[PDB]
Amino acid sequence: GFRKMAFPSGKVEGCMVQVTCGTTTLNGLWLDDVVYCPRHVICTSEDMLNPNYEDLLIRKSNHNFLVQAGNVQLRVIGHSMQNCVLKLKVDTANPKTPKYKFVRIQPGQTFSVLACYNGSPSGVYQCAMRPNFTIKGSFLNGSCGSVGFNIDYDCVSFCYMHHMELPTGVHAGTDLEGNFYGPFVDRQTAQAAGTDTTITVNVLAWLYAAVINGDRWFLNRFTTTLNDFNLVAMKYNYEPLTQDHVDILGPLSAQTGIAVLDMCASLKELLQNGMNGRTILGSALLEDEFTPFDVVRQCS
Amino acid sequence: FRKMAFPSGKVEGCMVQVTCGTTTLNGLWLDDVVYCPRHVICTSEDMLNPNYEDLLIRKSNHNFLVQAGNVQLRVIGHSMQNCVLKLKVDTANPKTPKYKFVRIQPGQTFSVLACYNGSPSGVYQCAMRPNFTIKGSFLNGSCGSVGFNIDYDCVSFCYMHHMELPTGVHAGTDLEGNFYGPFVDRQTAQAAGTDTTITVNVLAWLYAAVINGDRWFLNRFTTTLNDFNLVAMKYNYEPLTQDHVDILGPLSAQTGIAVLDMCASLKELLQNGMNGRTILGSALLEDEFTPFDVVRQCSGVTF
Ligand code: NA
Repeated sequence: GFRKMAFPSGKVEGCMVQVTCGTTTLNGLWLDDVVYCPRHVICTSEDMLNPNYEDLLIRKSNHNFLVQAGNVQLRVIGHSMQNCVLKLKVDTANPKTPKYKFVRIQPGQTFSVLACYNGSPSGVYQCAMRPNFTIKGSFLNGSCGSVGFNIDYDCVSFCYMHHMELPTGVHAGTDLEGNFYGPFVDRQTAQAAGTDTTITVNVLAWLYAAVINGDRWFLNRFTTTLNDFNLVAMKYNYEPLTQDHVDILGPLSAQTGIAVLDMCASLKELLQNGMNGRTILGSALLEDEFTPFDVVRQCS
Repeated sequence: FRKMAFPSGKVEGCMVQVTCGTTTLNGLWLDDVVYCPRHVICTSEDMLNPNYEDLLIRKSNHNFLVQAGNVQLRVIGHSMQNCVLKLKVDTANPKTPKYKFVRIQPGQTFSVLACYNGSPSGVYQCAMRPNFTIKGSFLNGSCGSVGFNIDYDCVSFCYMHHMELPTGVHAGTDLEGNFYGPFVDRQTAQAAGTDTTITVNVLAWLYAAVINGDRWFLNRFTTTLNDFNLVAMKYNYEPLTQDHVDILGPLSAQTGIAVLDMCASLKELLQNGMNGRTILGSALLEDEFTPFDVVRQCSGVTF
């Protein structure tokens, strides 16, 4: 079988806390003796329209920040800002701190989101960083400071902190150094993303998952050149496929015996003819939020 | 809308491995008991019609290797309850959450924590089908992985994984070892019976669409529950129970759309199709979101 699968969330749940400043409460990430959270926790409703964050932060002291782990208050003994993230030094180390790294992910890469409200984990689901640097998440009021991550052995790579919901209902946020993905800004203004494009390497990985799970109606005897495929892909607002991508699809190509450029010819026909009201792995649409690695991990 | 799993940490802290010989599968460690599939005691040559009572007689506490990672928990008692083995161990799990064992109905959803050799790999949501199978993602080594729901820090365990059917769907038991469906734990010929669409979940999804302003499918008509159920069965939809009508109450109150008026709306969609038009940007009616899942996702619920 083959489903969207998230990483087990326990190593991240043990790091979630609530951060309050005035009547603004959101989530923070507690690693060793530091709590990371969105810097807009320091804003009022009047502030959030056009915030001068360096000005707003200098008017704050440690005691303006209430950090709660379960129902235990941690004392803030220092604060700094790094881009759009606030770093609250607390007088207590988190013993549940996992091995971790901060990473900045690339468009097309996937991660798990632990959606949290008032410092309490609510749900876990798998996202991709879209080519326009938005994520198609599920986040409500209070979700800010929720994080996205990957787990490799025992090591959590944090790649996303949640900040914003655009008017189209997609989501924007930062890496854990506080830099936005995409052209977004942490002000209360309606922001549009760039045109979005489909993650071609991922669609191919999902078609290979489909073959592996016995869904083959879309295959054909034909091949294409990489350049000819890319011309059609670009026509349909799909990202270019690189030789690096062809290489990354190698294991799935080997497993199924279907050469990457033969699978490219199948996708070209799907784009040109459509699916004719047929489905692939239950989907009426071509799915582009599984990476090659996600398909191998799940299909071993 | 997304399939969202429950946070898995409270279950991660209960997963162990159970080995007989070179057969390793997952177990659930709650207080001083480990629960696992009873076929951990089988040999390959004897899985066509194993005599579990006579395979278990020949086993003693010292034939079971229970490990939390590489740490052995000594077995001090064993018993079989239906298709589950219960191994009493000499250590109470300090990570035991508040829990219950529940037997779910078809249509109910739950999170699966897929594990291999006691080590959690991934978490996903899924629905018990009306034919008592789940469309899981399970590889060899996943047996003993569990399914659960969380309500206010209480973990309700509802599924333990046992077997893959010929069509690639999965079957298992509750935590009392009773199979969902007509399945048996022997490597024999078993096929799941034809599946149907989970009507109560389609109606929850239509309510979700109305909550989000997508309401072109609402009509001037109503139906009786009996007339609806007879029509639904002609389209391979499950009939509604009184419990289904009751669990749609909150969404009916929120939208102001009576359950039997939504039924009359769905009946028109079944008779006429959607005609190009989508609902929540899907041409397909979704049947794996429960009324709870629609509320859970539209509201702030934490655990
Ligand atoms: Na229909």
